[PDB]
Amino acid sequence: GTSVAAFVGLAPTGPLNEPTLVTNWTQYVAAFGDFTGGYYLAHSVYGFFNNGGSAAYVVRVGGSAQAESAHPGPAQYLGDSSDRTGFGGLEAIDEISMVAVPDLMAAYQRGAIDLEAVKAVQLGLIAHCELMGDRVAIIDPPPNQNARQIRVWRQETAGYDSKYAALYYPWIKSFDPATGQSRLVPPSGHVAGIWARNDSERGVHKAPANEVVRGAVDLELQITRGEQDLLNPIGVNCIRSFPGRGIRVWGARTLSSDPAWRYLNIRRYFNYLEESILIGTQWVVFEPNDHNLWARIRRNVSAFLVNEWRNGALFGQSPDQAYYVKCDEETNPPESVDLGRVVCEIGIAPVK
Amino acid sequence: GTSVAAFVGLAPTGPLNEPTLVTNWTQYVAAFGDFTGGYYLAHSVYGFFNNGGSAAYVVRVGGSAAHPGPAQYLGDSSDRTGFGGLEAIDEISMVAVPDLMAAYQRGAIDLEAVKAVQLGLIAHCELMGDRVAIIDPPPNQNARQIRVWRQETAGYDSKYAALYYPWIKSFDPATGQSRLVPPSGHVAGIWARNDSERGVHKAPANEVVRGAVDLELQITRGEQDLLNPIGVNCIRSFPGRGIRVWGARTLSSDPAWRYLNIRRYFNYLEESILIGTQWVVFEPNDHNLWARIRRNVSAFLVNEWRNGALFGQSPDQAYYVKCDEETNPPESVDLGRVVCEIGIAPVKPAEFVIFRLAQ
Amino acid sequence: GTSVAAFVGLAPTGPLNEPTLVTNWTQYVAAFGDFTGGYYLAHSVYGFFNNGGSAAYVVRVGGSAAHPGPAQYLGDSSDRTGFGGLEAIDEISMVAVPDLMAAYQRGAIDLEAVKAVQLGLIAHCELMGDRVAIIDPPPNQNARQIRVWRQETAGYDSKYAALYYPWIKSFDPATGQSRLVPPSGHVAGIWARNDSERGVHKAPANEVVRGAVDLELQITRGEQDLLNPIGVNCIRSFPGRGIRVWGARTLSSDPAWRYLNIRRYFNYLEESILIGTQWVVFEPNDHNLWARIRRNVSAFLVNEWRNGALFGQSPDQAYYVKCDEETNPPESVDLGRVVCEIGIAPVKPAEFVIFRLAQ
Amino acid sequence: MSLPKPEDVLVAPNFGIQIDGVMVEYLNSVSNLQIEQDVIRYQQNQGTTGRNNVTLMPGVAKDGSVQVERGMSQSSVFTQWINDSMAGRMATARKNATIIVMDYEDNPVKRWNLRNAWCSKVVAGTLKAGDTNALTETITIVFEELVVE
Amino acid sequence: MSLPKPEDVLVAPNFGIQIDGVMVEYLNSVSNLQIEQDVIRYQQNQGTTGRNNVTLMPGVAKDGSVQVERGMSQSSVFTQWINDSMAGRMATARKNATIIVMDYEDNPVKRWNLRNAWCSKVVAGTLKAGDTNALTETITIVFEELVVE
Amino acid sequence: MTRKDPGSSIWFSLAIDGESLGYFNGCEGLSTQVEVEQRQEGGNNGFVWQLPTRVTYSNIRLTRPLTPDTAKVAKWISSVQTGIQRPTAQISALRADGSLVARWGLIDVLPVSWQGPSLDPGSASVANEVLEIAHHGFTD
Repeated sequence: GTSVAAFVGLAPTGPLNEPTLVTNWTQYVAAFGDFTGGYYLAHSVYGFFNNGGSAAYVVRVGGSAQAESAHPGPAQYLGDSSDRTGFGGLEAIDEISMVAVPDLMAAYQRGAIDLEAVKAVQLGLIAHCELMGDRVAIIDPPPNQNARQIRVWRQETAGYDSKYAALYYPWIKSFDPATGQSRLVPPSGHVAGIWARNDSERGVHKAPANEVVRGAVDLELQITRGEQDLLNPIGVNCIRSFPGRGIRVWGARTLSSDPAWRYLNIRRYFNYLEESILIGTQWVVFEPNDHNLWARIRRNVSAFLVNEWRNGALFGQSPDQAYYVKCDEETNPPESVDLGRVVCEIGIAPVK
Repeated sequence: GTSVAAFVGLAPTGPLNEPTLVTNWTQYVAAFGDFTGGYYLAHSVYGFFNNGGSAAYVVRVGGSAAHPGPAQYLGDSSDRTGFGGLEAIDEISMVAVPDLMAAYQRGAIDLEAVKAVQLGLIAHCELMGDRVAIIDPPPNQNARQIRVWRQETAGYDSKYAALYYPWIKSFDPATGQSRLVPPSGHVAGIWARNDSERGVHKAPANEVVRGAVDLELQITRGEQDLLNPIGVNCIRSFPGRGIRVWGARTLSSDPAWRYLNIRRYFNYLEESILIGTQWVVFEPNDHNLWARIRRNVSAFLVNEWRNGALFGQSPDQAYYVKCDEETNPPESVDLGRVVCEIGIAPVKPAEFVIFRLAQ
Repeated sequence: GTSVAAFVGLAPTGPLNEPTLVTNWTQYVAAFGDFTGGYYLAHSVYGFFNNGGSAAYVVRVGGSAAHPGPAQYLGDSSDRTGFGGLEAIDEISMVAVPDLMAAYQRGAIDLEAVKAVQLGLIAHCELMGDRVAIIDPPPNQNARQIRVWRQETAGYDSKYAALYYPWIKSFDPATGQSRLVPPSGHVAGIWARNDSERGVHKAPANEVVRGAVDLELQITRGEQDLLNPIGVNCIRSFPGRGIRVWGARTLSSDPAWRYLNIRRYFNYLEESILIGTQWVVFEPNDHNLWARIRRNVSAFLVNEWRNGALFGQSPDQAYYVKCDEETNPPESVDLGRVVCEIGIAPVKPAEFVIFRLAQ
Repeated sequence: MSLPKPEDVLVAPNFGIQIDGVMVEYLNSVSNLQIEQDVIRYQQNQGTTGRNNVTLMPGVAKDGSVQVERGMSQSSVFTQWINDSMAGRMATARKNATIIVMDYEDNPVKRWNLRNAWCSKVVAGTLKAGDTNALTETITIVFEELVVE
Repeated sequence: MSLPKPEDVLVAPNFGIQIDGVMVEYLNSVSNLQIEQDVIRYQQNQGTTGRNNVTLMPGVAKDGSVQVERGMSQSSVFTQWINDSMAGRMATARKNATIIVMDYEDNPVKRWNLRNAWCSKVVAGTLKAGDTNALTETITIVFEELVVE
Repeated sequence: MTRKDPGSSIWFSLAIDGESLGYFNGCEGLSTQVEVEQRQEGGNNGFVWQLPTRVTYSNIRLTRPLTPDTAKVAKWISSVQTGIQRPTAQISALRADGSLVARWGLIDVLPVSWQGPSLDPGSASVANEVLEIAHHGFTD
């Protein structure tokens, strides 16, 4: 599918600092093992595979039973200045939609990574994610905050304010058939799976929030609606249980302060639009710019958009307010012809 | 009759280094070995026939399955030992030197002596005009190393050469195991397909590289942006499609000949004219012979403009031919008639920009 | 090659007053600002491109985001600073001075100095004929105020003028808020579409004013009946349809040239002839030469009559061409040939009345 | 467009589709934008059978526009297109398409943007042993959505 | 293929059927790569009846070629072929065939392989006592699967 | 989306397991029904209550050209006296790519009728024996 996850962190070392592909949980076990050492990667992956999910890229930076910092441990990796190994190595994949760093937060509750490093590492993820322009970041929250700590923490300690990050406040308590025990797992991978299932059926077209988190058992806190409208406007999302519906995910708001892109549905949509256009638009080193290119591009893109509007994923009574594609002399003057042509397009999306 | 390549390397059996061959694939195994040993020549010629195109010239060199250095690659007037013996045939349209760096891998060659062959080969290829040199970079390099290697160590800055940075993990059916080979053979195959499919004019990029299963070092849009201004092509894998050659640029610093196809296309013009203006016996040493020279050139060119490879709304701005007295002085010397030519090449784009919005 | 328009105003960045530019909308932002400040020039030309037509000549004036008064808008023989420099281009077919009255709104200009620019523009426009001047009235005026202002204070009574009373509540995407602008730019767009769609002979009225979201002051049939005889156009909104320009008259008191299109159409005829009779080098200073100038004019007009834009059941009673010896007496001077012309214009309507009964 | 009464000429076809074009293209002889009608025999009150009321329908596609690539040269591009649709592989057979029209001077003016090309038919000319004309590899292209513009 | 657009002048046929050949074979009629369409009328939630979908179908085949062997000489292979199929014996009547198209110079460039030939018709020309234009022993050949290449 | 993967009614795959019946050529009538019971409330005019009651799977008619392997079918049908076997069937619809669009598997089959060929000297066709099939439920 076009929903491909990729998250990194500690695990029984296999291919250290090399993004490898796992398509079934029976393949993931055949590369690291099973939940040994208490590392959170297995729980995040197993929840991802159990709760929807098609494929994932994993980097086993850590090792099964020395040091934790921004470089080593469950954190970033700039590729040893080569930017083709580890965290930076993911830039050599261009086939991702969402990225998590689940096992980073073991270090906070197991070692001495402290809190300032977490702010630095996750910000490194956001800048990397924003740089690629197609991967949104799923950011894990601090553990065991009750109601007001995380509201202050997000708005005062590590205020991110990015267009490619989404939060999920309460953790999830997940049990394992192998170990018969329930461990408080970070709320990612479980949700990352929800995105995979959502887009495939409901349509990417809709923010994959309102769904049941399969694989869950309970939550650390039951976030009542009294503070819900106290927490949604600041951008955080809350996974709250319900009387007879399960452990459903509430919240489709990103971390951006910009009102235009505040909705998670809109931002995930444009990443799918851009990615499909990138595959659609080819012959980069085709031939000559001429005139044929301007009309050929204009027709091909519009043909893809008009079909999209027919599926209802675009707002508009008639396929005119849906989009506006222009590739003419009023976009590519002869100056830009000497280098490379351009084009413009628009899509309008709803949310509720 | 088409793009004719030219390779050198060690081959197990067959004719020695002195002659040159015109083999196809199964003729090649009947005349040379089949992947035996870590000799990159056999790998390169296999993909060349696998990636379309024929008429490949293979030249044996020292070792024959050695320590060549510069000795076993140039012979000059001896008409043997590599490039010196390649001047004897004008059918060659492009050249390549694979398996040269296989010797460097095993040692006893030294990196500083590697540039001796390349620079000598480029000077040889540049000597006779109708020839494009292909170079391959040392393996086991990152983004920084190749930029350092190209600009400060081997800054050729020649007009007849192209560079393709990342290597290729090809296949060797003899042992059933993959191998890292230079891409000179497989790149040379593309130039044969491209020229014979959509015309030579179109720059040979964005064509699927057949036979290659995996690459060596993936290139990102964040790092190719440094390599392209200094002029080195890149090979990268595009998920959703196959492995395709990017860039298609030359190494010269001249802004006139930055794009690769213009040099390739102007070679096509030179070869076409030469086989059509063969009056070198100088029998009609006459001032009215230029009528046929001017006619037989413009008539051919205007046919190419009907195709549309050149640029111009009319044949007036498509070309400019002139071979009359203005360019032909008295010249009592038998110095042949002088012809003035130009073909306005098409300037190809390589940047795609799309402006989103949310209204 | 169409209704080329001329504009004058202050724009933040770009060339200074000295040159006069040719522009399309994306060139505008690449050459000047984007609605920055309360400068009505940017609003005026945005609708001009939005309401059809191209080839807009903008003129930067001092202040560039000033107190122009009557000085910054006139340059005379300096070929700079506004209308003085506009004489250098003959392609212009219309002129407009928006954002002039923005200065009056901000003050430091005074109303009595406003008439200096417009009257000077009228003299400039009349200085070479082939252009129609567009004027705009002071904002926030009522029906009584505009009639007194036109007749008592600014009784121009010129033949090359057009007045459009109510302003327009246009849009400014830069701030996300609407704004009141003079309608010179948007009206100048209509004259481009009209001629380019139904022919220039049809008077530019009853065409939807694109871009305008709301008006300023509605005009009723009870008050336009005072304004129309004294020659001022009106913009009003028709429920069940869009906002459309009404009237399309001129400010001259001459009953011959009351209707606007006749002046517009005669400009089209005069401009067309000038392109077709360029023998000004006076080489064939001959009496038989003018036979051609009679042929090349009647041949063009009779084609226009086939278009049906000239009244008359035949080519006769439609045009009037005569270039014989009587109109070219032997003056023996090189004053040049003399052409007698007329094109019987179509008597345009303005009123609709319907009778009813109940039998 | 240069004159005030242009009407185009038959000699200006060309088309850019994602499958490779050919040098000379003799013909393309069908281009429809058909929509059908109804019949309602509506009755008012006074007694007339009423006007034949007519309404609006789908823009029925299937306007395959037969194309004639004059000359079955060694270029087997057309027969490769059909050989895909026969075996499926619709990912590469459902090709977008275009048709270009040029003026009295060769410059595009109007383009018939197609929406889904299929190439559902390849027919060769008669192999008469003694005639004079060439060989025509006539192609029939089918649509999913009618043409645009 | 000598030039850029020399095409294929129609005077270059010859068959390759397993049964014995013929000197003249002075005609060869229509051959097709027939495959028609389907029709779905799908409408989206918006309300439009939507573009009529066109999916696929089997390659209809049953292509009939009217090979015309100008002149019924004593060569009775054509009438032995059909008379064989009248009684049966598929062991000798289901013979695959090939139609060869030759270049401007008499060399083969393209071949239309036929997967199964049948010879379900042989018709003689009219015998008008006083006319001209010889006798035509027109043959109609049926297929099981469509032509290839 | 990839221009969707629409259904079709030509490409398929029809098979019966167990006895060497092999692959068939044409299906029909594959259907599941329920048996609603209508109880009409006396005091509330306006509708009749609809209450579900059981489900029922209808018979299936499978046809194929009369091949010499029809002896297996007659052997299977006439095995009721000495003991019958219910193999597991399958009914799958495909697109021309050969991929799968929907696969139904009959839990347990049982012959019902076998309408043999309709020989006719004047009608040009091919004999199509019809093997009706009883049903026990869908598989999952």
